[PDB]
Amino acid sequence: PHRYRPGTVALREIRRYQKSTELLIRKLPFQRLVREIAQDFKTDLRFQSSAVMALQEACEAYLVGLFEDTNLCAIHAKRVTIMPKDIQLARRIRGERA
Amino acid sequence: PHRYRPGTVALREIRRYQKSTELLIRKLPFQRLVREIAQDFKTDLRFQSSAVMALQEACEAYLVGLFEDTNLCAIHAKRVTIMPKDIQLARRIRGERA
Amino acid sequence: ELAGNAARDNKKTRIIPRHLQLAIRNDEELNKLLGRVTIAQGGVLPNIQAVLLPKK
Amino acid sequence: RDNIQGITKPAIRRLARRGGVKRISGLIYEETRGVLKVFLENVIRDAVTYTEHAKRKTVTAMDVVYALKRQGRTLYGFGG
Amino acid sequence: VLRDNIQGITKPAIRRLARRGGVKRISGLIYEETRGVLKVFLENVIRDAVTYTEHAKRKTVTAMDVVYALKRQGRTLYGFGG
DNA sequence: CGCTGCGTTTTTTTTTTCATGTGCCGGTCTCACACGTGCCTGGAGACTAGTAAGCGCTTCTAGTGGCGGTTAAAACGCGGTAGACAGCG
DNA sequence: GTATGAAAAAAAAAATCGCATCCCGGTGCCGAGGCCGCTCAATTGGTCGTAGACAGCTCTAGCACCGCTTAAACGCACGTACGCGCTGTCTACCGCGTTTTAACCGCCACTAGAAGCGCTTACTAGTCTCCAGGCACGTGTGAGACCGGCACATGAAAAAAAAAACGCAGCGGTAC
Ligand SMILES: [Ca+2]
Ligand SMILES: [K+]
Ligand SMILES: [K+]
Repeated sequence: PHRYRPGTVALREIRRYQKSTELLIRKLPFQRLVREIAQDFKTDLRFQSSAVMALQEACEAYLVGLFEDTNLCAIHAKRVTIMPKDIQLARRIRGERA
Repeated sequence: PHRYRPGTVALREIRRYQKSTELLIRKLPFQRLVREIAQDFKTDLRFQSSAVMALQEACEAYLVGLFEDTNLCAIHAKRVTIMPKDIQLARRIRGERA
Repeated sequence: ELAGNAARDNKKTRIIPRHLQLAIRNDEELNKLLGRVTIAQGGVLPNIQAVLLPKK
Repeated sequence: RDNIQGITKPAIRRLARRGGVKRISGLIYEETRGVLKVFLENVIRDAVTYTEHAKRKTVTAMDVVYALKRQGRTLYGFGG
Repeated sequence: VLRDNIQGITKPAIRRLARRGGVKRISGLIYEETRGVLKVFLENVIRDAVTYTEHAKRKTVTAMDVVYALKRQGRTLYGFGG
């Protein structure tokens, strides 16, 4: 057959997802996680559909913004791949960890 | 002849200045700057000596903060010298710039 | 409490800012709390990154 | 359960692609799962504090807005 | 009478800052880069400060103006009237 | 001519000095902490009074299941290529 | 005999090829846009009371000098270890095609809890008067820095001693 060279699907996967705004985590998975994490701080809580989507709209905004910073670090290391030691450097400079 | 190998004094110099707390910018210079910079906003100003000192404490603390963030970016690129690119990267992830 | 111990260690009777710095920065919680707080005449905790040390 | 794995590899990759990430180490996926959990935990904590204080057993969008604003992650278009 | 004072933040002074930084090795280009970031930072804080001074019909910038300025800028200073 | 080893001359690596900045002890001088005293303002007392807020009851929303169906999306795995990491100058 | 000349291979730029993304309409459904009449929150108008504008007066503290002293900044010089680019190995992360799964729909029925409406109480703001806590003055004594003399662990040098290229010499082999 024919096949696209490692990367050129990615570059497209970028252009696609930058030009769009649909939320990229599956709605129900996320929501279960939210209630999982909420039981910690209080049992038999109830959420407004919107309040779940308010969280999901943030988490995604944040992670997106992180990866942006992450990617600039990986690139700073004359790399193209992102790795944990790039996230951690971002988050340290951001001031989330020590 | 007796000489210490490049980056040996440097390391001593660290231990020295990390153990101490005194302002490292000679005070008159710094003061002159502040007033030079105050002109840009209002002519024939005056400064409480404590104001001038409240700035120098602030600036010196900021810079020392940057160079720590800076220095982890240099190190991120398997380096040891700090380079403008490192500061640039640090301010970038901080939010001081785009 | 923590800063007062800072001043023992240092063999000093009066607390100076640096004892406050060493107190706050060395406690995880207090440091989260004073995250965006500069402490005049407080300096930095001694820290030197490993890669910068000589190998011998 | 353990719904954190419900944040599938391809979804994280999706976010990274919006982030403008070309290449993605296999480790990342679990790391991201960690950072995400911290973030949800922290927001949800303060959110549910805001709920409990109003005495409601239902968490509102406004709980979550107030939290995000505290947490320094202000949100537009759910009120407040 | 010395219209370019940014220079008075002398290479050695910046070296020392960088030392407290925990920096072993300093590119030459830095100093200027530093001087520049310094300038921005002072400029930013002192603007806000003088705003506060001016708002109080004073000709004299107070230590409190500088704190109110540092607090706004997200850069909070203890030990001058906090 | 070509090799081969073996004394030579140098290089690498070890051992011992050695000159350096360290932080360590114990006596002088300074101005900053601590006390104190006396004055003044801002907290306490107490009672008045007017209104916020908390609890129960009224309604009806909007949140929580749950039921299948189809499809788009994850899963998994194989195959190869380009990018991460070390090593050289 | 010798300068010579066309095969291999390498590298490269062009044309199938096919593959995924944008524009043309056509279909329909849903949500924005807009009116309806109802409710309270904005306005009107007047009075009572205080916040702050105002001009002085006070004294502070900020400016600016004098003129030594020294430390720090500056400015050269010599060399080393770090930055940086170039390569080439291997493996891990992308791309595409089976197989597995669970999300997203458009229904269901049920209940809590949200959210509103009332009535009642106890909880605050609001007077005033009255002490004492707390602050702006002036005093003094001691911690602590500062100075200079110490052994003291040190990394840098100096002094021996366990290896890797260099001569240079002995000698065997081999055609001739
Ligand atoms: Ca000394
Ligand atoms: K409800
Ligand atoms: K004054």
